[PDB]
Amino acid sequence: PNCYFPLQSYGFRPTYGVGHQPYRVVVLSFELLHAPATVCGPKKSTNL
Amino acid sequence: PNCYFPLQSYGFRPTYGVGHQPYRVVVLSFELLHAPATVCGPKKSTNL
Repeated sequence: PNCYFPLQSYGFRPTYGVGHQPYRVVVLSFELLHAPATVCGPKKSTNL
Repeated sequence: PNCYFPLQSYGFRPTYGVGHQPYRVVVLSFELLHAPATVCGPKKSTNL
């Protein structure tokens, strides 16, 4: 009582509703600044 | 494997959750241009 654990279980079972299903979320946080780039997508280099 | 059918079943049963219930959706796409009109609502024609 009135002394509660901060974190509770995210318990998952194969049979819930869609809103209760175990969604796997990953978030990609681009920077899009202008510092020397490292992760460039494909695109193929043409000549000069 | 890696050869997947584009379209999967929308299987419906009388017992799902509301988010999984068979919602019947119809959309009505008005044009609201100005070409000679055809679908005019009621409104009753008064005289001139």
